[PDB]
Amino acid sequence: KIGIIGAMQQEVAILKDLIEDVQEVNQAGCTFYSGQIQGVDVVLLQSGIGKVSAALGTALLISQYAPDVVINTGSAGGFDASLNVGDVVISSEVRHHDADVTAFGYEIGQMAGQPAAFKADEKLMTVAEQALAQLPNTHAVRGLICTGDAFVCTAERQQFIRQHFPSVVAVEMEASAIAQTCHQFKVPFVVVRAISDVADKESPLSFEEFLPLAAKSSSAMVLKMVELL
Amino acid sequence: MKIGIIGAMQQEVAILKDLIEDVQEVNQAGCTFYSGQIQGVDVVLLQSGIGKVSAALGTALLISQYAPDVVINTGSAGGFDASLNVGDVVISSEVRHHDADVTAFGYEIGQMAGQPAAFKADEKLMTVAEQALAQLPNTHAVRGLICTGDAFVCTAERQQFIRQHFPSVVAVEMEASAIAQTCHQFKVPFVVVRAISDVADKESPLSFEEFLPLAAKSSSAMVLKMVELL
Ligand SMILES: CCCCSC[C@H]1CN(Cc2c[nH]c3c(N)ncnc23)C[C@@H]1O
Ligand SMILES: CCCCSC[C@H]1CN(Cc2c[nH]c3c(N)ncnc23)C[C@@H]1O
Repeated sequence: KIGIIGAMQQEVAILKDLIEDVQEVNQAGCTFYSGQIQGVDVVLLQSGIGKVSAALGTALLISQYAPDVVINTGSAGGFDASLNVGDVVISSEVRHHDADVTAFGYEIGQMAGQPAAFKADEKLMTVAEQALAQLPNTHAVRGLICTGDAFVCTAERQQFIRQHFPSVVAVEMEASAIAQTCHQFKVPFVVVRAISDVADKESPLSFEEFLPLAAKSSSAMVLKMVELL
Repeated sequence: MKIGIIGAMQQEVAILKDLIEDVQEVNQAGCTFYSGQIQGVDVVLLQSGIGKVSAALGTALLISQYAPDVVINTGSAGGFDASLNVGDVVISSEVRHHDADVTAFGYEIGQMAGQPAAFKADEKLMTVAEQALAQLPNTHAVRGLICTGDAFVCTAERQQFIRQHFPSVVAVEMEASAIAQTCHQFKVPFVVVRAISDVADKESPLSFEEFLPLAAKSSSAMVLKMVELL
């Protein structure tokens, strides 16, 4: 069973209308779509936006459907210099960019009672790298993904994040909530999203224009990965 | 009739835990659920763990699996209102994310996309708290806005940021908005009833360390009465 999570309707629509014998179960503002994608047991969660919605949705997902693995799909704000819109970002690890409990010796981005970072599953990162070889013309970057309850689009916020997380390749608003929840459940996860913007003055309109591409690019990556297990 | 009670830390849940009769304990997802009774009232006490993600996850589990009728958030807090000293009680009229920012998309500061700007506490629960306070002379209380973020607040800069965007903040902590938002999504009534352990400045780490026991005692007495009245 493959657990698949996206925040927005737009991020989950391409996978939703590809599963067969769909059983739509919407509860607590989440929608769960369960069935089969070419013979593989899936469950697509539409979580809604942000860290709290994602955690709540992921908690309901794992406790009631017990997937074997979790894949986080959708858009992202690019930080890596090589990323253009449509490009894929794969998580090596996930951090809260907006967690700060340093007053008690925790390193920046580390939440009390948690690891500094949540590490993507080694198999799943391997499986995403194989899926990438199936899409010859898509460029991809593997690295740190940072999440916060903010849409990043100002010089000053971008600068804050680059400072504390030099290695960030990309930014979004649900991944660390998904990862932390998976960590606490001991479920393997990977994040595989695509770039809609580069987190600056222009990202609102770039996101506007390029979310469809981002969801196409991301959903193609996930469609592959599904088969590869 | 069933009361959900949520604290983040062991220290914050210990007092109420020792009062549950015929306790049954579950250890799921790094959460722990204490179900049973306190003076005849069916309750379920959750120790969520710290921060917004833990709080949300725990609350989702709590509601989906135990269907409580109301939720009460208990524990410590950082005081922002000037009339507040350590051990004083804070009761939410509403809860907001002080660290949410989607203003790029037409939302007001602290409002998450797809969410209300603020999560309003249940009127009946506010009332019950007010009556519970009427029992505890010599505890000063303040009803008002509670702000949540994934940060312990202890610099003048954070404090300024927060007062500038949420002028009416009475208090600050790290779980309430996560609980309030998941309650909203589940359509379950909530109230935050916490007590002050610090004043969110340079001194708050040691202050917190020193007065977390007091705030737990202060907050726990409030919730005990409320259980009684419910
Ligand atoms: C009016 C609708 C509100 C849109 S809020 C942004 C969406 C898109 N998701 C990823 C995402 C792309 N670009 C980003 C950026 N610059 N910062 C942070 N996250 C992102 C996260 C969140 O689910
Ligand atoms: C020792 C482990 C790490 C402790 S992190 C602080 C705890 C206490 N809770 C309430 C809390 C009191 N004072 C506060 C302040 N100044 N800022 C924000 N939250 C608070 C929130 C969080 O669960």
